[PDB]
Amino acid sequence: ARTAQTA
Amino acid sequence: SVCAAQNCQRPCKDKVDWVQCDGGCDEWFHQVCVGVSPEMAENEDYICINCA
Ligand SMILES: [Zn+2]
Ligand SMILES: [Zn+2]
Repeated sequence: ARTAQTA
Repeated sequence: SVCAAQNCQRPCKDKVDWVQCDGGCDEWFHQVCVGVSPEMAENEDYICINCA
């Protein structure tokens, strides 16, 4: 699905 | 960081992996908090517990 990476 | 899981385990580190529900609610979850792997994330759909 829609993924995201937060830094 | 807090996600939409019932028990968001408050992942506190640099670089956090997120995934969004397809089942309707369209809310975001920490991948860790829902126990899914990046491959499962990018290759198939995710229905959260409420949208299941
Ligand atoms: Zn979380
Ligand atoms: Zn959902």
